[PDB]
Amino acid sequence: ADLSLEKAANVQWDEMADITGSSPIIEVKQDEDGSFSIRD
Amino acid sequence: EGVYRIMQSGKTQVGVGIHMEGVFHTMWHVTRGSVICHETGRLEPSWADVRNDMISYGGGWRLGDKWDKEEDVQVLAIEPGKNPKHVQTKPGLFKTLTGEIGAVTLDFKPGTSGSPIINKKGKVIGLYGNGVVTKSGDYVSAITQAEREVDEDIFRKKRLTIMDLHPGAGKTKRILPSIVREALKRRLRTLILAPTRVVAAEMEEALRGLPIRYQTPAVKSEHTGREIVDLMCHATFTTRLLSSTRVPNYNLIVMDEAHFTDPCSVAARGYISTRVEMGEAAAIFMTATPPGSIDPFPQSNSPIEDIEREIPERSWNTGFDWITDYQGKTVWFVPSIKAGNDIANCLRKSGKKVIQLSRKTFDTEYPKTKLTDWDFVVTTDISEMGANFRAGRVIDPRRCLKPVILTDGPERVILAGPIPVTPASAAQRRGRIGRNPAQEDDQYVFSGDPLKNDEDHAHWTEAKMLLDNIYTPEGIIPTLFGPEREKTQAIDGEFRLRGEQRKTFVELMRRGDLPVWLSYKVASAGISYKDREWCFTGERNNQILEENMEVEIWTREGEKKKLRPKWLDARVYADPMALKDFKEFASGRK
Repeated sequence: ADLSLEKAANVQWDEMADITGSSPIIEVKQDEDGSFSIRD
Repeated sequence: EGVYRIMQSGKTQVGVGIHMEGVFHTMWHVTRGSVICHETGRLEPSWADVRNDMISYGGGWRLGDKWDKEEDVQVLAIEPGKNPKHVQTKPGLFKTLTGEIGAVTLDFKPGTSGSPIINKKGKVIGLYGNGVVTKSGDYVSAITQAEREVDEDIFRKKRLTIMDLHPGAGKTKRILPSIVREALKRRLRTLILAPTRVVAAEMEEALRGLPIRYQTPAVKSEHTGREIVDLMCHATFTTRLLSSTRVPNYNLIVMDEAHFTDPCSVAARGYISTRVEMGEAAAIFMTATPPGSIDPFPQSNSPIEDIEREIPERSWNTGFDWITDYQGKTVWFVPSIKAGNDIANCLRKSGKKVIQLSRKTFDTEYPKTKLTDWDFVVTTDISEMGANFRAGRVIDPRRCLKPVILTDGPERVILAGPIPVTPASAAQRRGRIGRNPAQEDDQYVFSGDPLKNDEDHAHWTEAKMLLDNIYTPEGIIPTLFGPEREKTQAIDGEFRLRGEQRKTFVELMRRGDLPVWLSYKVASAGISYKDREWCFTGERNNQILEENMEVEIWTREGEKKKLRPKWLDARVYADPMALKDFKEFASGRK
């Protein structure tokens, strides 16, 4: 059973929210197997 | 609309999806192919991509925009037990060899994957829920996102439209009901032609709410002034053309799986094309492999892995481990019922669940392929016609049997083969898969190359026999459909019978269960239907063999005589069932 009746919100933008920093350059090998990974 | 959560010793969510643009959007790891329970039916995955981890339920995708290089993308955070908490961020970049795509680093706990991310202002810009953990960096998640009703002229008279519809392009579920709807809005006498009864049933299910009347071949004609659409099989339509002067002059005829090489179907296409030329109807031929196509590897909506290797013709012992090691469901196409049995037994020896299919056992063995779970489905070419399976692999030796009318000496129909199939046949066998997306691409395992030239096929001549035996306002002669016209050199109307011979010819096929060629040979000789003496007065070489012994039949009167027909058709003793029926006929039982 995989019901998805629980809907919390919509597609509402909110610039009164919290901010978290990052923006790094990460070496990533994309596999058709599944997800991402690091190099070497 | 909005954004909903996907929930599963209790109730707990495993991910989040977007219910917008009339579609539900998630990722593979969240659902792995399933169903969603709402009043709006059940959501089923129409498209997926494991390389990018995405799944679109019931149509789509969609959505679909893209974030600016220096855009402050904000992520919605609907999590199990928590409220939606927006978080604005300055996204990064995950460099890959296919290309670099942005990646946000936000700490969120398992089960919240698939939550929307937003552009600077307004619509949705992508989905969040996939990334990689760094040994140095705390976390990161890649901004994942992928790229990316019918004409009114299709109803115009004196026009035949061929709709190359791949399954599933929503032909049965979306397209056909739309065509029937528009047909009903335009007050058109609509006819729907299905290859088999089960397909007609699927149409009935897909056309719920519409005035649809199923037509049985036990009825020569049917009429009501209640503005209704007729739904019947090809052969029903043909026999009705052969048995009733009260045929409706339909102004819109739609034939599904219009690639069917069955004589009834070919003749049907001939008559329909003829009516179109007469400007009294508009036709729609729906088929993934139209008569003007020679592509064994067409494009599907799900990825298909085309594998070529050696395939067993008979029972095997060793070497073919790849067959049994496959742990999914498989559809194996055999040239004949004999080979089918020989394969099925060898498969069951390995402990596999095998269901066999053929023409005369289709209506009773095909539903078994849906209710019960199985391992293998061994089938003749009958499954090239709208047969839908929940499998992942198709084994196709690309070999078949072909009825051929030997004219060298006394005319006789043989079953030449096993002979390589037509490219269209191969495409249709391959078309059984590549329908519903899975993490493992559907495998089409094949062998040998298809052969184009099938102009010695008996079904063309038989179709010609069926066509010119149909009454029509003169001077108009029912000729074969355009593309199929060049496959016979038979002069038009050279198979025309008169009166009682024609009636006998129809009854031999409808009540005698005899092939078209055999029925024509018996009818055009002046033999009555109940006269069965011709089944015994044949040449010494026309002796029929059953399990390596000469068949002997007790006649209707009560006399034993060897089964030795005046005209030999290989199709009446190909398989035990056909031979049983023909033995029932020769005894004067039916």
